[PDB]
Amino acid sequence: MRPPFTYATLIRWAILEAPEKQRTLNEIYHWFTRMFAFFRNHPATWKNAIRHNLSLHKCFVRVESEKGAVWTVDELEFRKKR
Amino acid sequence: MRPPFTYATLIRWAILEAPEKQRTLNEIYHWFTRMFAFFRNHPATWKNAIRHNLSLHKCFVRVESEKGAVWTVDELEFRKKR
Amino acid sequence: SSVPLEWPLSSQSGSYELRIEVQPKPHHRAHYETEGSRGAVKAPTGGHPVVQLHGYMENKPLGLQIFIGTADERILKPHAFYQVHRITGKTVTTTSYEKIVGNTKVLEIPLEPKNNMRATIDCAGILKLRNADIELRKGETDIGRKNTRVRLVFRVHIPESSGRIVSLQTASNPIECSQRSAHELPMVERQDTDSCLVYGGQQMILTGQNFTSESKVVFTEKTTDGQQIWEMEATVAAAAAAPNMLFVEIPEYRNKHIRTPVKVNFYVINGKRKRSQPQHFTYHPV
DNA sequence: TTAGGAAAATTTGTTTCATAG
DNA sequence: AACTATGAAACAAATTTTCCT
Ligand SMILES: [Mg+2]
Ligand SMILES: [Mg+2]
Repeated sequence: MRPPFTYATLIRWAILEAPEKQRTLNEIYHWFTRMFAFFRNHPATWKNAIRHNLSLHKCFVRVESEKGAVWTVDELEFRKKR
Repeated sequence: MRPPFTYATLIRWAILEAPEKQRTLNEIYHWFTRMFAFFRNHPATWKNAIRHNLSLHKCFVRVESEKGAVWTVDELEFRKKR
Repeated sequence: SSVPLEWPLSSQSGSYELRIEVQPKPHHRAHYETEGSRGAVKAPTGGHPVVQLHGYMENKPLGLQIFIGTADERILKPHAFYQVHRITGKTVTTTSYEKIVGNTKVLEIPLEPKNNMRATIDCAGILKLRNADIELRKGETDIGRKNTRVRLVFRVHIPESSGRIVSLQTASNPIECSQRSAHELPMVERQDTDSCLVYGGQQMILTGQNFTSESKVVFTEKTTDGQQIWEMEATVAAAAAAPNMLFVEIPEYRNKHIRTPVKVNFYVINGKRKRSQPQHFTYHPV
């Protein structure tokens, strides 16, 4: 019975998913459409694709904590090395 | 442009959009779930819902900046809402 | 209006002070619903923790309400994965009736003047909730995995003449509730030395459990906030050692240029993750 | 009841092999 | 001709629950 992020939460993310930190109404719509596209196409074994991805990609570095390990993202490890 | 969503991109977002920029595998599962629990229940009338939320809420300000009118988040006003 | 358990409270107000005399053992294996009771929380030597109030002359008896809350950082609240477990019958000196507030179980026990308001928490065991059931509850997002450390929280509401009621809360030392953790995680029982000049170079025999032979004591300095600024390997094993004893050489403090003594924390980390709980040590001025 | 052990279940984190733009 | 994206299988291994004396 998981509650869905309300519109404001989603609408905000859509405005931030844009480097400019500002978007147009149509762009916001497309952010939502892309999200529909995703969860529609991958409603299978996603949880597996999440363990996979965290390990494959180098930008996800598991770090130890006084409590337990947790995942983080090396924003630098991303980008191009062309 | 408008690249499609990838596991890497959503994962990065779920983590970065965390208080301290780090989460457990399980927490990332949770995040994805709430997203599933929306993008499968969206009414065939969401755009109206988005337009509605943009003005209704004082956390989404429209500015005449750049190319055309664009939407933006008044961070602190959004933070209040919670 | 009752006081929400999430609200922290002081241990004393003016002349009123609720203090834990004897803290509980470093670890208590909690039982699951599907099983039998795994006894009451105990105390190191052999007894059970003891709580006492300070500055209460009125002859009316009071109620100390015990409840299991978190430990690991942040604000102390009730623990979403654990519940106190009433223990009564045959033995058990201290008596108690249970109740459930909000979503937490709370035991209340008699705080009577005929015992200078000091009670021995001999009636509270710990029950583990299935991480599964509690993580998918109503709007809750606390991590349950690896989270198996709790604190015996104690509360008492003093009734004054003006009708006022100042609320006092405690918080026992962290307790390890997991059978696996209790077995594989490094434990420090009784230290040996607490002071030393910033220069270093002294022995401090440490005793506890899970002290293998590959142990390696580490030193660190935290802030009033929670930042790190020092982690210095503190070489061990002068030779051999006692199966659960450890002789380490106290490192050399950050800059040794200090006019005012500094208290510090040092733990024990066996396996690449199997860490111990932070300790206390005190350096001295220049 | 009150434990102590530990098998049975769950979960997490890595790699390898194949497919396509 | 790198570089990127997606996914099943099989391990390895860390943790949690259920079972058994
Ligand atoms: Mg990685
Ligand atoms: Mg608005």
